[PDB]
Amino acid sequence: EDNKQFFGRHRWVIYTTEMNGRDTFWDVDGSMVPPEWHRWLHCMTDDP
Amino acid sequence: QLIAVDEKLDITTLTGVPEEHIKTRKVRIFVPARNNMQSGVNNTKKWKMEFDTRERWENPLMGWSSTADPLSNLVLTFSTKEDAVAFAEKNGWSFDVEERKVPKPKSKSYGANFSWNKRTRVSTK
Amino acid sequence: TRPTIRPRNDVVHKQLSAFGQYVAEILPKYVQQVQVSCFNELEIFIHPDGVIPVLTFLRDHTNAQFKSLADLTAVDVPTRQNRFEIVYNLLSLRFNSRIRVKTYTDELTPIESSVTVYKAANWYEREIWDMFGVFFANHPDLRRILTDYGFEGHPFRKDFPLSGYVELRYDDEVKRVVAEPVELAQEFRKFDLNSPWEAFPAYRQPPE
Amino acid sequence: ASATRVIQLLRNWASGRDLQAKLQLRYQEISKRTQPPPKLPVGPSHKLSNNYYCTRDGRREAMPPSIVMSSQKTEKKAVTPAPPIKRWELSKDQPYL
Amino acid sequence: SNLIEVFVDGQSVMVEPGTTVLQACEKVGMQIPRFCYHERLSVAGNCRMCLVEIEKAPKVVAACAMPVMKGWNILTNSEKSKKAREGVMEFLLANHPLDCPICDQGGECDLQDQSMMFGSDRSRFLEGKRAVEDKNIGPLVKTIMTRCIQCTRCIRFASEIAGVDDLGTTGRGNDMQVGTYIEKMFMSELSGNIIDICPVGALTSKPYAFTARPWETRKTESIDVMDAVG
Amino acid sequence: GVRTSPTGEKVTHTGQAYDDGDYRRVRFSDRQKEVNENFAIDLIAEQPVSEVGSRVISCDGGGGALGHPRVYINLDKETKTGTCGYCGLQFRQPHH
Amino acid sequence: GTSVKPIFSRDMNEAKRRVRELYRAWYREVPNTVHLFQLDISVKQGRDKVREMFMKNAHVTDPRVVDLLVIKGKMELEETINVWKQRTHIMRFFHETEAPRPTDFLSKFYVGHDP
Amino acid sequence: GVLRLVMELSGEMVRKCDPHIGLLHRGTEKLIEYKTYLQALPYFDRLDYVSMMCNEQAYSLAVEKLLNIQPPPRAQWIRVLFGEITRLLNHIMAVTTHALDIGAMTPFFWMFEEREKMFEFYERVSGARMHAAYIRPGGVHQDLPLGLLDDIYEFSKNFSFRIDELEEMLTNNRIWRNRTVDIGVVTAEDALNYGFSGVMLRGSGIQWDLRKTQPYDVYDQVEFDVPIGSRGDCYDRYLCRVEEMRQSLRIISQCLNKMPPGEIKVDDAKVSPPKRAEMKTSMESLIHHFKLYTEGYQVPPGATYTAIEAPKGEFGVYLVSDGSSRPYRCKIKAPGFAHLAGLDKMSKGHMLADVVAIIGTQDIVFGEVDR
Amino acid sequence: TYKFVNMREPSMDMKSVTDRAAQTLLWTELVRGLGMTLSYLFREPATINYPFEKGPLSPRFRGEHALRRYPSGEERCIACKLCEAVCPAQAITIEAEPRADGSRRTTRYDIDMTKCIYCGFCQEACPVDAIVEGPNFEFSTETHEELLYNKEKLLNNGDKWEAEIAANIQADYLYR
Amino acid sequence: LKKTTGLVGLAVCETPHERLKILYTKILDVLGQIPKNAAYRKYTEQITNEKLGMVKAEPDVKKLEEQLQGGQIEEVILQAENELSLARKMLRWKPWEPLVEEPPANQWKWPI
Ligand SMILES: CCCCCCCC/C=C\CCCCCCCC(=O)O[C@H](COC(=O)CCCCCCC/C=C/CCCCCCCC)COP(=O)(O)OCCN
Ligand code: SF4
Ligand code: SF4
Ligand code: SF4
Ligand code: SF4
Ligand code: FES
Ligand SMILES: [Mg+2]
Ligand SMILES: [Zn+2]
Repeated sequence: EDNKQFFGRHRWVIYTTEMNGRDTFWDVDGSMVPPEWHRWLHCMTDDP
Repeated sequence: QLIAVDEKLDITTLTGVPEEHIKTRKVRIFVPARNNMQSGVNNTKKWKMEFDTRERWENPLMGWSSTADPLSNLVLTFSTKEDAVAFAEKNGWSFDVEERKVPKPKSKSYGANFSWNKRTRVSTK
Repeated sequence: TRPTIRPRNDVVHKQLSAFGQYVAEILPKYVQQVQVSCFNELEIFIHPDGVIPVLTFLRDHTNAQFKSLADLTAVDVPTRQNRFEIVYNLLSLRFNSRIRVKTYTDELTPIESSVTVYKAANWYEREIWDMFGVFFANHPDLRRILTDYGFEGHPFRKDFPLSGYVELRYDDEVKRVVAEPVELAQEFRKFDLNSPWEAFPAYRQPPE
Repeated sequence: ASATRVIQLLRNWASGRDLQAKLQLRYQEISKRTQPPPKLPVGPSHKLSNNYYCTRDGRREAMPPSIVMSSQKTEKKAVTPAPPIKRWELSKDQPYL
Repeated sequence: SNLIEVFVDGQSVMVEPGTTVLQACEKVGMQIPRFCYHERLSVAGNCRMCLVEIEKAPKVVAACAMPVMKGWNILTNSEKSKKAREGVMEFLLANHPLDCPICDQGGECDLQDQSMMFGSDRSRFLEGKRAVEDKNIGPLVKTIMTRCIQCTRCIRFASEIAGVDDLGTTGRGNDMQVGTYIEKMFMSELSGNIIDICPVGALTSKPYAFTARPWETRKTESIDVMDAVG
Repeated sequence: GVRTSPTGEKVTHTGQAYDDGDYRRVRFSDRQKEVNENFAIDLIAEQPVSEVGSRVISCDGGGGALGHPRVYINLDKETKTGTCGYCGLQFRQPHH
Repeated sequence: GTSVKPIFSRDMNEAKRRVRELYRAWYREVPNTVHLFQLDISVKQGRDKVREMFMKNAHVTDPRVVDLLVIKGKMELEETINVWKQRTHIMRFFHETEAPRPTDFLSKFYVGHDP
Repeated sequence: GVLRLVMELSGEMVRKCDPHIGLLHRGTEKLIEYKTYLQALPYFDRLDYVSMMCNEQAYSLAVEKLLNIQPPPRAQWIRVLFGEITRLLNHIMAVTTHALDIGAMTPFFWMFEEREKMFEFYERVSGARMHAAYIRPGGVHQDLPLGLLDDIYEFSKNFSFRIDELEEMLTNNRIWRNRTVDIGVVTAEDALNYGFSGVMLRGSGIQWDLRKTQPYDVYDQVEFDVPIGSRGDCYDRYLCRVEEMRQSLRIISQCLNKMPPGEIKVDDAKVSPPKRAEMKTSMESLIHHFKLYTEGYQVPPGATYTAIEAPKGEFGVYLVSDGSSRPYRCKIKAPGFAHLAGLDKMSKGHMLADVVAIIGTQDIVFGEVDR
Repeated sequence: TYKFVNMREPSMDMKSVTDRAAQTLLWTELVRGLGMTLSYLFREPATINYPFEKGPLSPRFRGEHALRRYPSGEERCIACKLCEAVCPAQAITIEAEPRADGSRRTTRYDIDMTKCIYCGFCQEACPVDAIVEGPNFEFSTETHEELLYNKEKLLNNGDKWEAEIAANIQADYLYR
Repeated sequence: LKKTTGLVGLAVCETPHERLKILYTKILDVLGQIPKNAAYRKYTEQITNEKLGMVKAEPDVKKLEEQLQGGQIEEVILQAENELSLARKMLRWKPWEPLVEEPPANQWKWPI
């Protein structure tokens, strides 16, 4: 997080390179975020 | 200014209905019966026109209920039996008409519950 | 009538009643009935022969002058001898008022086109012809406006099926879009929602 | 906005406006994404007593339209649909654009 | 002839002697609310949902049991009759369980529909409801007793139509319950009809349980072939 | 409580399994079959029966307005236990 | 009695001359329509289709219905001559993709419940 | 959107213009006859999919008039506030798309950023960015979240600079003026006869605004001016729409400062559903929730024509009820229908490229035209 | 009250005419538009770095559907069919029967994602909050068939998203 | 004299009193041929006589605008021409006559 950025760019995620069974060094997607961090990352709550 | 032609009305050639959905269907004109689960009679006031039931099969995927006739859900409402008959005749559909069923008047008496000599007397209330 | 009930306005009711009586007096040849609703809406029931006169009066009279046609539509009631009813909604900017004129017709009797009285009516009558099959006499160019080319029947009519009679797909053998009889994968579910135990005693009908 | 002073002056001059007062990008000023629970006041009909529904039934006070001159059944001053509409006033806040 | 004149909402109607207020209202086209009255059963008068105002009379009468008198002007949509209907509906719903989603008589409930058309839109009952234990009367009629409103339609049908005196009321007042008082199956060739006459989900069909909602069903009029009665 | 069909498919909580001669299993080749591993019947069977010293007990599923409608259960019948019509929880009076 | 308002005609003779007039226009148009839409059909079988469509409505004995059908036919002519329709709209008259539905009793008995 | 247009041109000039419509005819009016009133509400979001809550408001007003009830004051204030926000959205869409078709293409992005912010407002209030279904025929569905008014105020105190930038790009540009001035001139009598409404009237000097002459929710409690044109060309209508955006900002300010407390739907459980807690605790509330979400409410028989001053013009509905819980007839009157009908006369003696400008200034969306 | 938008009259003195001629010949307003664009270039853009950054949402947001269950682990659905009745698009199909323990449970609960309009009427009609429209929106598919959900798929979605769904319901249930 | 009435296509009519008087006189002349008992004749004669009295009793044009309750004398002239055209067309129409025919027994019965 970085609260000095404008709303929308103040939170971000760096994806892992190896999720359940695939190499995710390049092939990242938004479905890889677990529900709790999904709620935090989409600004549905202020609490991680 | 007036033709004054004498002939029964027939609009089948103008409605766009396919031929096999005119001469083959059999409509029913009736007053719907009262649902015996309830005692209300507001649903037995008008006349209804409905078509005959056709094949309904099971969808190979997800097992939904598939049909092939367009007139499965078509139900029309009329004020009188004559209006429905006229509509069916002018639209070229063969029809079966059923006379309206009316619950006959009944003789109700509370005191008859507590009868002196008759069988009507109730054992409990 | 505490806050949840819509307030009434008797001044507008009186004004609309008086104006309805006025219009009824001036045109007794065509005007068959005049009504004012409980929410202050004036509708005038006329003969089919009086479409061109009455509308013209309502457009041109100094007292009425309804110069704008808000909407022209049709309603289908299969139980009536005259199947379709034609509804004209007019707005008067000079007096800040609205009026409604109702007419009747059946499948074969044409209704006089009111394109001369209102330019706005031309598309409206095209849509009425497309969806209900009501022919309008002396229309500049009466043809389908919303349905597909070559479409058979009128969709808005009560008898017409919700999903129609034909459906479209693409065929590779003929390499084009073709039409076949409708075959739904899942049939539309019909719900019987009307309850017994009538809701509104004020609209109860005689038992005949 | 993390903009240098010279770039701020350049954009202010080229636009002709002071941009920093009204930035189009949202910052800290917006409301927090987590809020306290509300309470929400109840309606007028909630009263325990003297609240019979027949006294507050709007649908049951609707009636069929009044019929005047059913054709099946004096000076006489002329009348209009409603009183003539008054002309508008010329917006004594900025009448001309 | 022997017909007497009575007025329903100021409208004259000619009726036979002994005709009830409810039937006089029927002849003009109105259906009086009811839960315990049935045409085929004997009059009970227990529910009090048929209470209507007779003009120039201070007390409301039970329309299902009171014979109409000559010159009476019934006031069916009067304020007094509406208030009586709301009060009776409130009393009926005070102890009723919040079982509508799990009740097999969701869209076919006379209680629900008459609440919608003649009752109030809210409750002022701040107490706890009661619960009675269910009874077992065989494999055909599923009994969920808390829902029952003590109309006594089932008892009257069993005693008069089915000819079986197995059903009765036990206890007194609020705790009075409809049943058999012993583990005993009410089994007869006419046993299923008590499901239809029961206005609530107290008596439901056991083979039909949980399968369909009434608004979904398509109704086909047909003829029975299980016997020669047709 | 997921079981296995004789042919080899997983039997769902509803109990539907394609029969050996059913062609419709061809849709599962090179793919999988969506089966939920948590069976609600077993999970509600694992719940202990609550002990209350009341003749009538109320249940709303827990959570207040986040549960089901509040219902009242009678506990007079000592042979069985009172069961909630919505949540499935069981209640019992302190016998002996 | 049964007095009814005219649309265009008063008797079946005016209706017949309108039908004939409409028919001639369609006949002239078919060769041109076939060429312009690059249809794989011949002019002969196109005109046979025209004949079949006109014969479909040959049992009408009412001038209002007849001249309303004439109005609809004139609307169709309009759509074709102005090229508002496409190849698919014209080929919808021939039903080249629909399987042939048998008419005899035994075949209908074998296929399904539909009479 | 999608439009087929058949025209005959003598050299450069357009002799005749004919629009062929029905490419987005989905049969909404027939489908409405198979739904309850609550079930039929979401169709109006789809009718004019640039101005959603205005259609919601028109339908809700029609159903309320037929039901003989009225919404609570807070619901009406919320309705007017979100209607003005919807007006801002629609006018941004119209002006930026007009410029994009003509060729400016920069204010399109400039103002769709603000459009994204307003979809954020919609989503926060309803959970849906553009088809919220928030305005119900008894009020609104849910109350505003606790931090929404502050964010609306913060947004609305910066929008005037965006309008000013748009004007810097457009109002004084000689190319834009040459493209729009003296194009599609319509006289007041012709506009009145052809059925035009909204800006298409006010561009010709006609002083008519439904929020002033026939106020409907609380519009008689807010103060704003009605921009009036003088030449009946595309430039006058563009200026009128910009001034309407400014007046919408004014109305939004007034609505923000005068939001009252109270409930959000009519306290009549036979029309508006009760609260979840009441449904889960009270027998009557549960019965009414069941019946309102299975059968719906019955509407007394009658026919009404309810019209509102929508962003595109007079948007109306002729609603016919037969006494059941399903509408018997629903006719939808969209201003785009009449405007496209008059396009033929509007584009007489003009260049081929002027038809694009006339279509843009008519503010045509084919969802409401075809229905 | 009404305003005039284009009711100004240009001055005809020599200075005004010379000013207008200078505007015509030297393209002053074109330079003003250029300056506006140039200034607007030197400000920070509004683009976010998707998928590493996400757009803001709300607890009320309507996404993918899910079937929830009680903390004990039994499903909340009681087969009342109110969601099916209210569904404006007829996207829900339900079949039910008594369970082996006598419970009132569904045997079929299908939602067609390609007929759904994502209005949320189903989740607000639900008496026991069995069906909810969760926060997921990134569930695009390569075939039409995988967008036809059955009961198992919806229960799996509920088990997958229950934490966030419960948090959102906790945040928003006091407005309902 | 004012310019640019504000309504596009509506030109300023200089010396409007004469135009109004001519239009009202022609309206009355057309109305005279209508049967005396017709309601349209007497109503339109009453309205036209009132308007002619006000225009003859007021030389000012703005005061005439305020008195006539139409405003913008040009559109009052336009309404006078529309009334004259309607009078001619409606003399041709003759609507003062009795209703042509009654509707079907239940033509206007709602519901059903
Ligand atoms: C004492 C001895 C001196 C001798 C006399 C010399 C004096 C010179 C005074 C006059 C010189 C001015 C000439 C410059 C060209 C003027 C042409 C012109 O004005 O035409 C315009 C047209 O101009 C345009 O519209 C062009 C706009 C095209 C868009 C380009 C954007 C402009 C900004 C880009 C920057 C320009 C950079 C220029 C330098 C380039 C260096 C290589 C008129 O069109 P309208 O206003 O529509 O009116 C016509 C109807 N009656
Ligand atoms: S009997 Fe009727 S009121 Fe009682 S729970 Fe069942 S549906 Fe609801
Ligand atoms: S079980 Fe049903 S019929 Fe019998 S008394 Fe109870 S409510 Fe009445
Ligand atoms: S969100 Fe709306 S359309 Fe989708 S399943 Fe639920 S009720 Fe049906
Ligand atoms: S409304 Fe809820 S409990 Fe009822 S069937 Fe739908 S998901 Fe199940
Ligand atoms: S119906 Fe009369 S007391 Fe029950
Ligand atoms: Mg029962
Ligand atoms: Zn429980």
